[PDB]
Amino acid sequence: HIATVRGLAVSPRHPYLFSCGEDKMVKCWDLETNKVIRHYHGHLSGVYALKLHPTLDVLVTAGRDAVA
Amino acid sequence: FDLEPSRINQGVPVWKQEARDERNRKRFHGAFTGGFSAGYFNTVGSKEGWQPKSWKSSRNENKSVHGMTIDDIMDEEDRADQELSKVYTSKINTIDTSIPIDDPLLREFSNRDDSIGEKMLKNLGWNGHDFVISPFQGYYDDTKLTNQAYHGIGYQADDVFQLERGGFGSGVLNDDGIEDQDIYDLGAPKMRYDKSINIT
Amino acid sequence: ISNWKNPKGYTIPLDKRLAADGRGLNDVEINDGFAKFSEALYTVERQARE
Amino acid sequence: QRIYNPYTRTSKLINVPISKSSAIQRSGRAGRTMRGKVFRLYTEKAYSLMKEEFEADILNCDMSPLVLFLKGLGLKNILQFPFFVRPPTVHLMAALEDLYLLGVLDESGNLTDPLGIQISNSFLDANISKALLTSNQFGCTHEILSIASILTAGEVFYNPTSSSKNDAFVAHSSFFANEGDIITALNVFESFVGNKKDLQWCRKNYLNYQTLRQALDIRTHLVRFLNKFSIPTAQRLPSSDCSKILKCLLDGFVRNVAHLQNDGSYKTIGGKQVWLDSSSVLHEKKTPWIMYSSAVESETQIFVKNISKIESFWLDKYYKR
Amino acid sequence: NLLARQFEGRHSTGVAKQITKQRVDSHQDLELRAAVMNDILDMIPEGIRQGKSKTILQHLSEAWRCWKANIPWKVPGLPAPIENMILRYVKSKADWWTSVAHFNRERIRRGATVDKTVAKKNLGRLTRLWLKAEQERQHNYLKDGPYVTADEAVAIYTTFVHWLESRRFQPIPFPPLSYKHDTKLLVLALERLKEAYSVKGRLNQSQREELALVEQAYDNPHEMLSQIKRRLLTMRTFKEVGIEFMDMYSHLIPVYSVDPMEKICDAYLDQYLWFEADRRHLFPSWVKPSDSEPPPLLVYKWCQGINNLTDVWETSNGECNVLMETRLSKVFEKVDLTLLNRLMSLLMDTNLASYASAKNNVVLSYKDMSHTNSYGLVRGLQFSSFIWQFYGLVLDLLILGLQRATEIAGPADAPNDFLHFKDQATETSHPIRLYTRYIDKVYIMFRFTDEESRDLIQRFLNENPDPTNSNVVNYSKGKKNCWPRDARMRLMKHDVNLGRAVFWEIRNRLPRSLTTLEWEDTFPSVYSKDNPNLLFSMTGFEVRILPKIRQNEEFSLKDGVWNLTDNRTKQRTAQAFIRVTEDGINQFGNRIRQILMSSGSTTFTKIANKWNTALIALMTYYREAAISTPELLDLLVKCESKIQTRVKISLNSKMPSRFPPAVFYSPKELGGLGMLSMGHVLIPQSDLRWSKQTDTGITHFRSGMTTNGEHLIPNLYRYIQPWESEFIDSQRVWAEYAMKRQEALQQNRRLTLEDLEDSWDRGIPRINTLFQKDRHTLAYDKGWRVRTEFKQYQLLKNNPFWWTSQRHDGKLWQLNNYRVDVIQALGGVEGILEHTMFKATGFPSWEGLFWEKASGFEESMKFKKLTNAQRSGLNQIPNRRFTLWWSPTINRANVYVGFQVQLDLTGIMMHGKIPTLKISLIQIFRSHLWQKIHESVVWDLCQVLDQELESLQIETVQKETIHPRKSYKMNSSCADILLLAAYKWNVSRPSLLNDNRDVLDNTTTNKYWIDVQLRFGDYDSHDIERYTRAKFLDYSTDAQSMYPSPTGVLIGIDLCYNMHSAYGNWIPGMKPLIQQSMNKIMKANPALYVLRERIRKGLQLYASEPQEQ
Amino acid sequence: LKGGAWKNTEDEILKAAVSKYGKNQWARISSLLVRKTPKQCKARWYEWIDPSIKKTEWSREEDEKLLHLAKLLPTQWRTIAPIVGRTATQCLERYQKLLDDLEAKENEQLNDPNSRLRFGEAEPNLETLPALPDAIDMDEDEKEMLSEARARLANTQGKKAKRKDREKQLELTRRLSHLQKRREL
RNA sequence: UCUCUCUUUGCCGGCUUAGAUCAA
RNA sequence: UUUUUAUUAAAAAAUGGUAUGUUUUUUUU
Repeated sequence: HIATVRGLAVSPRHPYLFSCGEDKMVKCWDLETNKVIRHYHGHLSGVYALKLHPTLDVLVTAGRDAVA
Repeated sequence: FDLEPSRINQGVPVWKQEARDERNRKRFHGAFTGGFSAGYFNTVGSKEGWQPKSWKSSRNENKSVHGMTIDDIMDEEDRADQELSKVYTSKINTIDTSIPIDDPLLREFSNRDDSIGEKMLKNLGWNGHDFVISPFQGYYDDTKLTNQAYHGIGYQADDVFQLERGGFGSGVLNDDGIEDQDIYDLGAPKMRYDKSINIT
Repeated sequence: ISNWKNPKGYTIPLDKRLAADGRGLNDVEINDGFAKFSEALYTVERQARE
Repeated sequence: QRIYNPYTRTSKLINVPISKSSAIQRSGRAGRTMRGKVFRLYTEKAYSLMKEEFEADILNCDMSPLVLFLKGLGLKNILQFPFFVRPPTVHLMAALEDLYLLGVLDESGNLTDPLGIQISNSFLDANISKALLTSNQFGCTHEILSIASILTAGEVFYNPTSSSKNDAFVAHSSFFANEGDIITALNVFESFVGNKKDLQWCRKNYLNYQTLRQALDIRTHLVRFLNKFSIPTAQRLPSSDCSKILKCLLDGFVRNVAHLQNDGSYKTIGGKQVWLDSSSVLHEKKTPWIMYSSAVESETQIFVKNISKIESFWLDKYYKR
Repeated sequence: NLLARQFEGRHSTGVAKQITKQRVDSHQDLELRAAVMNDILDMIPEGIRQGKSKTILQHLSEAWRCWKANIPWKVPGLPAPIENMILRYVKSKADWWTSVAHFNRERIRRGATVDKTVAKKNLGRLTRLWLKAEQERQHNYLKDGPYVTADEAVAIYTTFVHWLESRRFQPIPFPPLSYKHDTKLLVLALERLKEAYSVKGRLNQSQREELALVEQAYDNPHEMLSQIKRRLLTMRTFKEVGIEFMDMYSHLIPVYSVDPMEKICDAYLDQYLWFEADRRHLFPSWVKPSDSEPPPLLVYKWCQGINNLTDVWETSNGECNVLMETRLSKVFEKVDLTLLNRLMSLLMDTNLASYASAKNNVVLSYKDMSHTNSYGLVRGLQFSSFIWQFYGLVLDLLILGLQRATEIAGPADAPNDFLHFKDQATETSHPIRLYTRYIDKVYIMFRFTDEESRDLIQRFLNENPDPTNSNVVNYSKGKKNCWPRDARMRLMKHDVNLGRAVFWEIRNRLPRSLTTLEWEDTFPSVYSKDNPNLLFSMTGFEVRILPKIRQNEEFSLKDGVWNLTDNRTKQRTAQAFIRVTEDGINQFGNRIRQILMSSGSTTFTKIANKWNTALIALMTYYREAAISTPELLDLLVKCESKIQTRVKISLNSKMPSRFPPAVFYSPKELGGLGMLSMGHVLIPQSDLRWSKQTDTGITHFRSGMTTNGEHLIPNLYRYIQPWESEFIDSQRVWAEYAMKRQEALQQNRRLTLEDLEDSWDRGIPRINTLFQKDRHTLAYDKGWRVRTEFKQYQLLKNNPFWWTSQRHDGKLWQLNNYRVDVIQALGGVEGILEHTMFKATGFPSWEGLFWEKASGFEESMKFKKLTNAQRSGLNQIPNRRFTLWWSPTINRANVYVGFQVQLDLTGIMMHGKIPTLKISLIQIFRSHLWQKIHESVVWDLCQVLDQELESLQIETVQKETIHPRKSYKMNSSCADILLLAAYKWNVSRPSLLNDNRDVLDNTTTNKYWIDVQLRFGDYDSHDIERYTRAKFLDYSTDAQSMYPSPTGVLIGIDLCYNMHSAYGNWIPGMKPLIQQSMNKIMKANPALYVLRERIRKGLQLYASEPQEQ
Repeated sequence: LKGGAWKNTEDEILKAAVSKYGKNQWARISSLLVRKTPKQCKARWYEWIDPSIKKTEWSREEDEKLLHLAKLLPTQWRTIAPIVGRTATQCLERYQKLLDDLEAKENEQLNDPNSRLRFGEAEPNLETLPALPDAIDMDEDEKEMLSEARARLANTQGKKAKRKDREKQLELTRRLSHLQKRREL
């Protein structure tokens, strides 16, 4: 991460660990290899929260751009 | 050509003089003048162009086809430096100038550079035998003594306080230092070295 | 009021500029060991010289 | 004081301990009205060593005018003249070789043609008089006459030390000649009489009127001098080509030529390294060939005055004949 | 994507932009500001006039700036919650700042970065951090009192007084008004101040003031002496001292800038004190450096002095030798100024002592930061060298004790030698055999018996019990890993305990208030029956002494192995294996690194001079040590390669074909860079399995820098005499000089030169220094080596030769055969000039020519203020001259890759881009030169035909009006001058202008034409004979041909090498006419002439010294 | 050349420049004074000018504090000064005055300044001296520098903000000309 | 209740190596 | 005791050096 990390979430159905930070990018860490595999890009500013949907394969992030 | 407005310089000597302006603009031009562009616009050609003149030779029509001359192919810088680079002849100035003769030893061995002036002295009937000198020459010695250094008349001064390969350049703005001297040194053979030393 | 910059002119009187520092809060006192140190040094100097 | 160097044709202002006579005069200057005391900043032992009396200016000036005088009187051998103190022979020989290369003296050392005697009749130096006397062949004596009058009278421009320096520069800014100070001086002299001799105009343009009047008297007397030889003095060049005026000058300043070096200095024809004075207009123009009149030498740089540009082929054609 | 952007638009709105290491700070600022606004909006209750965010942000920024400058930032009216929140966020930002500083400094030290900006930024951050720590330390010193207690101070003063009275020391007096040597000390001080500056125009205000004051002192000295004495007697408060750090990329050197007049006074006091102390024998011969030897001779003197101890290598009865190297950890920082003043009053006058003590209590200021120095010692003062040298003589008496110090130093009237004793009774009566303090490093040699060692170990273990045998885990902190094991120290339990015990005892000998010894800086090496090699590191050298007794092995007596003789038996007893410390290798690497990134590295000549100076400063200090170290060989290869790569990159092409070694290594006077070479050598290799455990023979060689072709670039080390040979020759020469001086004194003669011509420049103090013009002033310049070494804390420029002074030691290296040897290696002058544009200049012979360093136009603008682009161009001009000089080799045909593009309106073929060469070639042809030359050559050709207008083929002769674009087009060529015959002739195969045994009766031809085309040859292909032959066989044989006649004549002109030739069918009369006419043409054309002079002016290559001269 | 004696006008311009600029822009302040350098301006501000300096007569409590400190830390005036409350030069001069006064009172009833007597008097440090009183016509270059300083202190508005307002004025003039042309048509 | 005046009157560009430098 | 073999590279764009901003009407009644 380039800047402060502001949100983590360990998926209970995948061996993943999603993280977000004030550096505007959301990362998907593969916990089987401890390496970043996915990048989620659209965010105009820092990201302050990260949550994972309990059932679907979808995640929600909300940040300073007044948009979730 | 109006020599441009001359009031821009005023006083303000070298280290505050803005920059040279070719066309009242701050910009250099020419490869060896500091500009990042040379020629017309980084190119050999010119604004108008250039064409050879018509040729016809029939042992009477080539007579109108004359030869080629120096000026017809040069430009303003080239002519300027052609005028700058013309230095020759001289002759007469060198024969009657410099140091003709002086002191008895030089009269014997050194050729009298006066030359025609020796005949002129024949006109004056010099007949000096022993030459005659004037106290101005003692003042001419003052040309090789001092100009004083703001000291008093009786001031004896001190002896410890008086003091007096090539290639491309490192850059005129890049200065000098311990770095820029000749690593290969063989100068100062003996003039800086004594020939003997007192032992006692 | 900053000791470094102000984009506009806004001249500030010396009383305000002086009052804006923590110089007073930082105390200025000297330890008591300096006295004993200096007296011992002076005494030994005198004794050694004599 | 001033000392002239014949080997280099320069003059330098050097410091010299005063003579004994000067010390007595300085001591006695105080005490005119009441009793006074002098404090000479040295010891009597220092006084014991200085030379008693300062040498004469006949032994400390240019003797080229002197040789003309004796040759005009008819003295073949200069040694026959009763000098109070014998002048240095090498200086006399420098003057004689200068006069010979100038043409006023022949191979035998006698005055050459009407040129030599006519030069002898002139009050000015032989170098400056040559241009006037040869101007008759070209019918342009007038501008050379003005040049000579300006040169002998002195500096015709005034340089204030206050903020008026910019005002003086702008006042001269109308009369900056591309060809040097000499033609600048010619333009100033021509327009000076064209402004009704207005003293307020001279003040406004920072021009020394006194020098110009003295030049007027000099030129009038030189007009009488030329008329002594029945030379008309109504000759003017109707064309703008100052080239033949420059031919006459180059005939008058044959020795005083120099060309620019890469280092910013100039090589005199005699192989001397000189620097241009800051006063002259052509301070940084980098003129390829230059011609001067007077040289003043400082402890490090030899400075030239009366700067005027020239072209090489004039010099080549003049030297070849 | 391109077509979509063409038919759609930018679609720039709504796109994000990642943070890319340049926006990191400016985005971190946005996030912090937003967070502070959020907290502000929260902690303010309802209805409290929320319009206060901007002012609080201004307060936060001011707090951050105050923290950076170490200022309290205490604001009167600020409410408590706002103040607390601001403090919290400021602490967050400060921790981020410090973490980044730590990370970047570690990265810089490793060598991972080359940014100039990053290095400058990190230097600023570390300067601020260190100043904050130092200010806190001074505040704590005032708070917590003098750390040295009264008892310690009294004991130190008493022991120093007793030591001084034991030697009958006479205190230094105040310099009287009638002092004989005042002018000499003054002139020495003025010269050392002037050595800093030069004739350059980079002198700032302070430097200009210094130069003015120095000139005034030279012009009028006596009031300057009076002023100096007046300030010594009266002045006690001094101006502030600027402080800054000089980046070595592995540690930071603090540089103190002092006021000019105070610098003059300090320099005079320095000179006077050092001269007086040497006369009165204040320093007892173990303080180093000294004027006697350079550091390498000091290392040699310890090898010899260790070897000359009585029964030093014998270990039959369990005796042990411990050679403990150590550094007094933080000793400059702990110089109590009042105790220092009281101590200094013993040595000198009370006025001088007061001046020197009050000079150290100054105000140090870096930018907006500032603090008063009241505890430490400021090393930037001129006399700080003397001040440290006697405070460290005090520590010597603490470590040694008065009795052992008296035994070692000897009587005051008859002092001992460096490492020699009066007799064996005193030498063997104490375990301490040798002692030497090198500024702040201490080297002690211990010689224990069995009982002494066992008692010391028992005492050490009584207080420091070792139940788990942990004394072996961390003994050598990787220090001696350079040596192959079986040559390191063997970690035997008894030897390890002995080394640690010695360190423990010596450390306990020193009070903690004024110094300490760190185990991480100390390595005590033990020699005993278990381990045979004594190991130590002095200055930059790593030394290993192996006595002949313990050798039991045969090795080649390398150049880097010193033979230690024994003065009792006059035979070699031990060998010292010398190599460069890892610190020295890192230091050289960092020096090259800072050469590469600096302001002056723009010009090729400057970087070549930088490299030469650094290489000389290395190879002349570590003469044969740098050879025995296999790491320096590869480092030298790597760093020389990157020095060349800088030049390659500045020309925008790093192809190895374009840059043969002649470009870099040919001497400066031939147009090359004049680079010295030391990395063109084979690096020895041995099996790595048995390399870390034994010294195995060299079985293989790995190549160093590669020279394309067969070139043997000479080595720099082969022209430097190794240190051991120089020392042996020095001893011999000084002994013979002493005998010759004695035999000249016994009679009434005067010792003269030409009596010493054999040993003229021999001896470490060169014999030349005896017959020197300035040898009477130098008899008063004393303590100069310490002063030269300490000069690193005063000037921001690194001194390469800090260990020697040419005035006192003489020129210790004479590198002049390198020029002639490298000219021969590159192929001689003709072989070197084959690569250049020398022939294009048309100069007849090379002997007279010379280069002009400056163009005058450069000189004019060297002071005028210029824009950055104009300064860039002024710096680029010499690079352009250099590229034009080496055009034939840089613009060569045999390249690996590169698009073949022709220069417009020109026949020059350019491979690659190389903008510098292109702009130079444009300038050389700034008008339509190429085509003008072609026309002026055909014109001069027609005129000579108008002369011989009556011959064969004179029936028709016409030169066509060619197409304008024929001169510079080599796809094909249209016609030129035409010849048709009135009769029929017999001709044979076209031939060159060289054969007289030519048959011309093979074929029957009638007509011919003559044409000329211009070529700008390169180094690889410039033989114009083959060029014209192939060109004629191609253009004539081509099916389409605008040449009327079936056969004809072709002539070629090589503009780069001004050669010429021809290939065509011949008729008698025609061939002799061209043979006679071409030569007259090629010295007379306006076109060729103007080309030659415009090239000459571009090169600044002038003719011989003025033909008038 | 550079330096001098800090005429009263220079001191006053220094005070005004510190008012307008701050204590961390000494080069910018020294641009106002042609005859002085940034080091000199900073030295004068921190040694004489700033209001924190107590130029009043010496109270008895601070005098005994000075005596005690000068005994404790021989020399070392830069550290004695903060504890005493005065500047280092003030403390040194006061101590010297006390010693000289004690010697003078000693002479009535009966330290070796002879060492200080053998040479000339102590040359006063330029930055610590009181400013020279100004003459009625204090030459004329000072008027020039005063005029430049007055223009400097109130200029404000940045440097290149003078382009936008001028451009707005020119646009207003050109639109007024266009409208006037339309109405005269 | 108008008019005038005064007074009380809580009140409404950022970052970095101070970015880096500086003699008529 | 006889013999060996080992071969990095490599050029283009923008920074970077002829800034930029301005600029012509068909209805009144």
